[PDB]
Amino acid sequence: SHMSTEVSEAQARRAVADIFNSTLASSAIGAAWELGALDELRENGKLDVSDFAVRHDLHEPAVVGMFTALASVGIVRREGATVVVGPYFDEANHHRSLFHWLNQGSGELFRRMPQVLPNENRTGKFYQRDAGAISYACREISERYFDPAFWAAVDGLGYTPTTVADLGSGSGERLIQIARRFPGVRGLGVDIADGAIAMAEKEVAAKGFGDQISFVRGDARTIDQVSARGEFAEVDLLTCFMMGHLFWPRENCVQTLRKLRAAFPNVRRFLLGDATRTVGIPDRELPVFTLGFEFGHDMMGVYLPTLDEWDGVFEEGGWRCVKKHAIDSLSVSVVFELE
Amino acid sequence: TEVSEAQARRAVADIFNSTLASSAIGAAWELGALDELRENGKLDVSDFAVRHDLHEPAVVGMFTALASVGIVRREGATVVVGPYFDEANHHRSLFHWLNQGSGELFRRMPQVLPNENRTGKFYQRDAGAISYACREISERYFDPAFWAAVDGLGYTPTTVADLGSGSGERLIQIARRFPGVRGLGVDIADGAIAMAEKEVAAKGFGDQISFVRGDARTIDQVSARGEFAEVDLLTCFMMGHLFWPRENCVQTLRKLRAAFPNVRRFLLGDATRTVGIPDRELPVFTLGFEFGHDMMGVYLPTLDEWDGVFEEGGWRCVKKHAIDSLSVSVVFELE
Ligand SMILES: Nc1ncnc2c1ncn2[C@@H]1O[C@H](CSCC[C@H](N)C(=O)O)[C@@H](O)[C@H]1O
Ligand SMILES: Nc1ncnc2c1ncn2[C@@H]1O[C@H](CSCC[C@H](N)C(=O)O)[C@@H](O)[C@H]1O
Ligand SMILES: C[C@@H](C(=O)C(=O)O)c1ccccc1
Ligand SMILES: C[C@@H](C(=O)C(=O)O)c1ccccc1
Ligand SMILES: O=C(O)[C@H](O)Cc1ccccc1
Ligand SMILES: O=C(O)[C@H](O)Cc1ccccc1
Ligand SMILES: [Ca+2]
Ligand SMILES: [Ca+2]
Ligand SMILES: [Ca+2]
Ligand SMILES: [Ca+2]
Ligand SMILES: [Fe+3]
Ligand SMILES: [Fe+3]
Repeated sequence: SHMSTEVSEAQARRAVADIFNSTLASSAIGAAWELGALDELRENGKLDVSDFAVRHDLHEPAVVGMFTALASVGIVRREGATVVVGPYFDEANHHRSLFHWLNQGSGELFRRMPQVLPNENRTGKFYQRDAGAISYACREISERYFDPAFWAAVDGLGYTPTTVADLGSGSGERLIQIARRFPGVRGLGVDIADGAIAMAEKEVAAKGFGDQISFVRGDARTIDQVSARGEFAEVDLLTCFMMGHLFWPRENCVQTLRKLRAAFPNVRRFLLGDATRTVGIPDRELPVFTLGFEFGHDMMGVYLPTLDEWDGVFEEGGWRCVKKHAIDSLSVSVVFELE
Repeated sequence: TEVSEAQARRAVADIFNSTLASSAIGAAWELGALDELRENGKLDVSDFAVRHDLHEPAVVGMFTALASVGIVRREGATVVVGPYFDEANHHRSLFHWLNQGSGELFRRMPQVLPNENRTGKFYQRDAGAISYACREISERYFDPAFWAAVDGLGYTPTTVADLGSGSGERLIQIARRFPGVRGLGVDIADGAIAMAEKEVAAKGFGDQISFVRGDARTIDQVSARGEFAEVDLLTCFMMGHLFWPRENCVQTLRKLRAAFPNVRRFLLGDATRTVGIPDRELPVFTLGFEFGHDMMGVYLPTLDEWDGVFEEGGWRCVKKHAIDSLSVSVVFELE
């Protein structure tokens, strides 16, 4: 019962006010997550704003602002000095990493819409995002949205692996969680990013897997041109989550898939997981993330393959898709079990 | 408090999408799209992208964000104004302010709230962007009350001073209305001064209107060549809250009094902090203005606070105008 074309002035005032306050609420979701407040509310159901502000050493006027923003749209409810969870808390909290990703992570790009859209401006470094904030968001995105299907695919391997290479390894939590499932297994993360190596080795060292899991720097689209080559022969499980769309355009994907095939010829299973572009979803029925993901990629000039485009690329890439998993529900996201 | 799981999905999806809508409104305003939709009721994105030399897929995204909350509707490459177009287009400059102007502040909420961080230049805003939005906010929301106040001055100014002069447009319009008038702008920012000097010169007012770099809070320290004595009309719009806290405001009001001994009327327009509006009934702007200033550590007075400060500050409020409707905003006529 949504799509009217004609409304009262009163309705339009309220609607436009809501969009405005949604913006502040949106940013506040990610911030309340990162400052601990969404967790207190999840656990205790309620909190005392002054008490919260003191405990965490926060400027209280601004802390009232954050909660009022959440409350302007029903995520929480304010009662005197108390904030309780509101009718929309669970959903918002479930998707809190997506909001963080939108604001804290990608705000700078969406803010500069008017500078970024002009063609004369689109070369070299023409936008900025917060790498550390994205990383922070993508850690929970990976867990909350991709783990079930990732683990489901690991359960369906039909063999117990021995050496697992992970493309776009970032934090290293993927490899680490593998280590624990398959006691003896060794691992080899790969990034095109320097602070991913360090953050990982530190986190690896921090959990007792230093002796096994090592890392490397290299663009995974040209993995043959990476000095770790020699060890790629012993690897019997490849993985690649939240970065496959970078392999594109199509022809560069084909190439990259082919080159990966040769560089890892002992790989039995290759688990590939990513979000895809949607098609034909109606403007007023777009779910969370979809618009953010697609629109931001369109602004960065980065290509986003639809799900069909992935499907029709694997053969030529030198791979066969033997199982496919739908993600709940990070737009249209998928896990492919390739071999 | 009780809703279905599907209502909840939809509402959270709307909040997410609104974020991108909010940002798009300011972009669309800036890039010509809203003006083009006011006139023709429609627009073609291919046509549009081309005319403006913009990356069309990003242009489609922009319009899909606005379509996603009913500001416009899409019919293939044909955008038609939506059910909320008039209201959104009306407040476009407020959305601009929120996102393009003040986006970096609200983005860094996690870094900006911890007291430890609250020293130095702990936040950032886009001066160019903000300035760009305040031009329209000034004209769209304050002008009616502003010109009503000028009509009922009870005299005709000979020399006007404008505090936080910005673009210089207020002084230009004053000169258009009163052709013999001398004009004087104080702004604390070299960039405003330079821009205003430009515009004033370009338009042919270089003789009448001139500018000095200054902090209106300590107006008593601004050299100005003795010209403050000749001023008989004082204007100050959209910066008065920076006089606060209260003891500072009383002081700044006494110093304005003294620096401008021949001012007959002092016209002061600002938005104020509201009280007791229920969370789910906040109108546009109110939350962003208040929340942002709390984040920046800047005091925002209520209207009653303003009313209660004038006497101790050396002035008598003789006329008050309500503004429609930029949160609770007002123009005071002081003497
Ligand atoms: N072409 C490329 N080659 C190697 N690494 C890349 C890359 N493009 C992006 N990356 C890296 O991939 C990571 C994206 S986030 C990775 C999430 C991780 N797979 C997880 O689910 O926990 C970042 O660390 C980024 O630096
Ligand atoms: N202490 C201070 N003294 C003088 N100007 C100040 C100030 N603090 C901020 N400003 C200026 O006040 C302006 C806010 S924008 C308002 C512009 C103008 N009053 C108008 O009606 O359109 C900016 O130009 C800023 O540089
Ligand atoms: C990492 C992020 C992404 O592509 C981006 O931030 O550009 C992403 C990828 C896939 C699913 C969710 C988020
Ligand atoms: C200039 C702006 C403001 O306070 C700010 O940008 O910080 C403002 C003041 C008063 C009414 C509307 C906007
Ligand atoms: O082509 C597809 O639809 C998927 O890429 C993989 C798949 C194919 C056939 C049977 C199962 C999975
Ligand atoms: O105190 C007030 O109410 C206003 O600040 C000024 C005013 C007072 C009386 C008559 C008109 C205006
Ligand atoms: Ca298919
Ligand atoms: Ca000074
Ligand atoms: Ca002087
Ligand atoms: Ca009063
Ligand atoms: Fe991406
Ligand atoms: Fe201000």
